[PDB]
Amino acid sequence: NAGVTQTPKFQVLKTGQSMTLQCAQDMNHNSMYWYRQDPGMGLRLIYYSASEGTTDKGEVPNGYNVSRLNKREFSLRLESAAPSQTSVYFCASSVWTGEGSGELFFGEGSRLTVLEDLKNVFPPEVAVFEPSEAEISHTQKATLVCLATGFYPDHVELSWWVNGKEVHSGVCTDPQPLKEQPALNDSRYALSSRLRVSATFWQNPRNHFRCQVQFYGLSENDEWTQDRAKPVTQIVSAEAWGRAD
Amino acid sequence: MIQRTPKIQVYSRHPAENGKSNFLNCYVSGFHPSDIEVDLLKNGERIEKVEHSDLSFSKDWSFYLLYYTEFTPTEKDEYACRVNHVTLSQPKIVKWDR
Amino acid sequence: GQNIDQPTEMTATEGAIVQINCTYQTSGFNGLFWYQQHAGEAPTFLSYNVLDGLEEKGRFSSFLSRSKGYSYLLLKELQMKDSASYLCAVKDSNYQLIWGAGTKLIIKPDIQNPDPAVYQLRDSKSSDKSVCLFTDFDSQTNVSQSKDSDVYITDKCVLDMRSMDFKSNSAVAWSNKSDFACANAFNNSIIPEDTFFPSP
Amino acid sequence: MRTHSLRYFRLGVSDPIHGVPEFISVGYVDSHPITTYDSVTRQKEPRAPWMAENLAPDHWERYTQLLRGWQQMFKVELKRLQRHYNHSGSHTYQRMIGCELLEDGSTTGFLQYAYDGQDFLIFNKDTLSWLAVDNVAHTIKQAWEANQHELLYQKNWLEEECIAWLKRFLEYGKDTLQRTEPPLVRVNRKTALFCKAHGFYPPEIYMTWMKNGEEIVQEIDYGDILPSGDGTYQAWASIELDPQSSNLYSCHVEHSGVHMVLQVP
Ligand code: NA
Ligand code: NA
Repeated sequence: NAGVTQTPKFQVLKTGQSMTLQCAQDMNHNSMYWYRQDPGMGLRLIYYSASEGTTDKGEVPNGYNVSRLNKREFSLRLESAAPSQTSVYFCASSVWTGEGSGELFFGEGSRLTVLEDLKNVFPPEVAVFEPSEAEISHTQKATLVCLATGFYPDHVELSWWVNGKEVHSGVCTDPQPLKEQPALNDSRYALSSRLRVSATFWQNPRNHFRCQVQFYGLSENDEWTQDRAKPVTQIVSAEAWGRAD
Repeated sequence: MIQRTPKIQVYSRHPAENGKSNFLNCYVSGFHPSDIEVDLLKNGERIEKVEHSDLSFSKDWSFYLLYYTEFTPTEKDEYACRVNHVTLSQPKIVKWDR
Repeated sequence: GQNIDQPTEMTATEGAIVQINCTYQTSGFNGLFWYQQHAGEAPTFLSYNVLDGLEEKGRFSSFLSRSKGYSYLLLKELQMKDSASYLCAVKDSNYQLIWGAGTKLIIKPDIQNPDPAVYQLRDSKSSDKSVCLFTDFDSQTNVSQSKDSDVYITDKCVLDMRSMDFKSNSAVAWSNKSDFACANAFNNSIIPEDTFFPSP
Repeated sequence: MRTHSLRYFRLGVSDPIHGVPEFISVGYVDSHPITTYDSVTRQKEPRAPWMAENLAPDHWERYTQLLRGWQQMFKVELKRLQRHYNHSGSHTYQRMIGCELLEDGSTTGFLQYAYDGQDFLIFNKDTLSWLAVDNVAHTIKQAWEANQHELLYQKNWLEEECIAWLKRFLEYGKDTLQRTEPPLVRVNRKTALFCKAHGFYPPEIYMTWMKNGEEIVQEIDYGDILPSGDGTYQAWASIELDPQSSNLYSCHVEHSGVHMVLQVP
């Protein structure tokens, strides 16, 4: 009952590196598809598999290959990654194909960024800023801000944690990151998020607040030659406690 | 299960004239299921070089096929079509009658 | 070639109605699909039309005219959770799916009691940044990007305090420059005349 | 033009003897095969030269993939029917879909299935429903009719897409399909009078006997319209002679808008 499961969610690659994306479906579907989604255009089919035991090219097959391993699994292979293959990849499946009315069921998506050099990969700096006293007395509400700044590529997940539990109510995180230098093609990114609570909740001194950013970056097998720390996948966080006043 | 026996018709492409090259046809139709064996016979012997269309489908779900061979009819030569199907306990032979 | 066209972006107000248009020119037609795609998420199926007319499904209806090569997706009683992209797609004569580029639907919340203000948040001992929050303004206000390259300004964001059934817009500005002050952080935006600036 | 039709057949066999394909699919325009696919070649291929010459390799490649999917679907469906019938051994499953463009400009469209060569399910694209012949078909009817959108899709394909394909193929093959080869007709004495026609195209022809200017349907023997092998057809009709009284017999042939009478003296 998982539907379509594809991995990985994020991946950074150097030009020329190999990569396999996995996709499995547990719906007993016959047809599977690999799409890429890019800004400003409709989904483009890369390869598809109308049934177990057959595959064929889509609209944009060059630089890719596929394997319909069994009824459930349809893997997508990038043998020599190119910067143009930076994209969000979606696996999809349908009960049959040609059945005119049959819809597609999509996986969660895989975001790939392909770079000529990894020396521009950076994790975020994360800081938390406590609510304005003026806001508290004017509105009886209290807004905390989390800033995740200087990261690259845009492979992050920001979450707020109140008293050890993830929260979503009262939270707004920017849906798109900010380019810190909007003119450069490889600009590092910034992302803001707000958590707003009642003044009474903020003024309890044992309430604990944490903003956490998961960054997806390099792994053990990526080569690193820069003087600064290797920008591996990692979690960066900052915290604040409530303030009695 | 309703199995339908083949209808077998033997005829020449053109009105036959002895000493004039023609084609001998065996049109086998209306049978079900699809497996079938068809031979053209000359004086009782199986003719080696014999063509046939692909299996064809009719609207009523039966099948049909055309077997044919080039020939020149003569006074003495007798031709036939021999067909075997699951509905036939022994092959059926249909002579060419002109 | 075959083409499918839909507007890049549409903006409407919470509670209202919006019609998202999709026009197609294709070689043959075996039906038209609508999908919803929340930011960062997978598309999910909304509707299918292949004969002419209007089909209803909750707050969403989908219309098709084959002779005009036209469909729309109609969303009624708009809610903030309808903020998403909406993708049109048409199967051609050979069952190839031709995808429109998507329409991003932006929904302005209805702010019952606007209280626009610019607040200075508390410094963090671990950061050199000063941080300013523009908040509680009505949805007609637009937030402009910074004109200074060492000032960063994020676009407005709608937050929902579920417990209090309370929504508010806000945008954040920050910098580590000495001359940065919340009183001037949003000077490149047109902000409400009554925006509250608490004393420094 | 005359009436023309486009139709696609599928055949599945559950336990075929050695060599014989599990699945075959063949398309026709009028009496002419245009396409073919089976589970042995696993390729869709032209069966008429004016199809090969007018459809680019992308067409054959794309429908080859669809047909491999349809082949698997057909096997699953037949496995389900034979389980529900509680049938052992080899059984057949067939599908026929297509459309007609009539001379007067009207259209028809049809889709039906058979099990062991007998009607099983028949689609009504006006009431948007499936007619079931028995309770195995009735179970399938229920499942197919629960997917209202697929019914609407089939109505659109039959009424709009099929007719567009047909018009496209009719133009590709117009030299073959839209030509006329008139029949050569004679009478011979075999006692019965035999009216024989050969060399004609299209195969549609009407031959009958009249007796003193009156038709005698019940007394006339009608031969089949048969392929001659060269792209033309032949046919015949016979009527038995009354040896006790003379009559004015005459054979009447209608083909492609032309009527002819052979009055026998
Ligand atoms: Na490739
Ligand atoms: Na036998």
